[PDB]
Amino acid sequence: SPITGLVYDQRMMLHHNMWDSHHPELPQRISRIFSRHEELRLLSRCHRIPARLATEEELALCHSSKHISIIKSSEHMKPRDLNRLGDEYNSIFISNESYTCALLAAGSCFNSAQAILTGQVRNAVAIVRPPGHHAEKDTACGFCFFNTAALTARYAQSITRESLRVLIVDWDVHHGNGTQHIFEEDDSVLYISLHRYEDGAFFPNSEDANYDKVGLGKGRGYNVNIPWNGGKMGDPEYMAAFHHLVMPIAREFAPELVLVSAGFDAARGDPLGGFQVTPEGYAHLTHQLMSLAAGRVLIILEGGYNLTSISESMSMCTSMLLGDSPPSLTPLKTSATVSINNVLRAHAPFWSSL
Ligand SMILES: O=C(CCCCCONC(=O)c1nc(-c2ccc(N3CCCC3)cc2)cs1)NO
Ligand SMILES: [Zn+2]
Ligand SMILES: [Zn+2]
Ligand SMILES: [Zn+2]
Ligand SMILES: [Zn+2]
Ligand SMILES: [Zn+2]
Repeated sequence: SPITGLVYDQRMMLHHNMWDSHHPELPQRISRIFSRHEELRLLSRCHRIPARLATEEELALCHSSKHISIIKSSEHMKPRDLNRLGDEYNSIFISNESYTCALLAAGSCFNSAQAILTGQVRNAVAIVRPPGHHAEKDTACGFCFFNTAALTARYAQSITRESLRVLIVDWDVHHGNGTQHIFEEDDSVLYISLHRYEDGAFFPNSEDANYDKVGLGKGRGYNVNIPWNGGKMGDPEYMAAFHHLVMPIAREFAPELVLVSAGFDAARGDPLGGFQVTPEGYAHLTHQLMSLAAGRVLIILEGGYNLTSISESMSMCTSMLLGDSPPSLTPLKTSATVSINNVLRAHAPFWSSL
């Protein structure tokens, strides 16, 4: 009867860094977001979707059995061994609760996707950790263990039809390399990422994130990278990318389900991103995406490390999902226009609306 679903479970707080309790991927990222939804009176307006563990068979939709095996083995490791295993990846910490939390993150999003696709709710928001989009088929990376968003997209296909057109918009400030690679040869899933690039000087520090990686084989044109260079990007920049690139392509793709890899580390005040997108900015992005897929949008928390900025930003997205009017509203930075024009040029061969 509520149109918007919401999934949050404090067990996902159990994932922690044993050797640095102040690591930015904090447990209270999700609880602060949830707590803010309560303050802004959005929680009463949402249907509460239960969290569940993703099954191993569901993980296998995207991830190798080897990968699965290793992350599962972490459950019964001593601190010394957690430390060792952790340091085999780029930017990873592990606790005994990490695996459960990563399962909970994915399963929550599966339930949310199922609630949308069965008409229980129109749209949903997933306040989950740890994040997902850096997770490859074979490896963890960048605080991510499994690719929640990628898995949810496959889950959706498997409970509907395999050709179900799924759009993934990734506005985390980092490139979702794992998501890109998983669907790199897929024309049924459209990946669109905006991220700080700085010619590969920004994590995850690869040319994979550049505008010229457009997908492979059948997937040619179904991977859209929008890299930012030499600019403190904000609302004008993201609004322009949406108007010129994201929304035109998305409309032409005509998805049946929209998944947002919603990192809020492009927000003003975020220590890792150093960009200045506002909560109102994020609202207007959500609002625009809701014109797709009859409003069937699933917002999935990725990055974002300023507790105030992420709590405010994500609550605003939920407000849009609930059907509220956007809050109101600077000329575009040059380098942003350079970036946009490079992407227009690279994707003109695929999308006629460009
Ligand atoms: O978001 C993600 C995943 C993030 C993975 C990024 C790379 O791996 N790790 C990092 O960069 C880290 N950097 C910090 C850090 C940097 C700057 C500051 N500060 C600058 C000013 C003062 C405070 C504080 C903390 C902690 S770890 N995916 O979407
Ligand atoms: Zn309200
Ligand atoms: Zn991104
Ligand atoms: Zn693709
Ligand atoms: Zn591209
Ligand atoms: Zn990020």
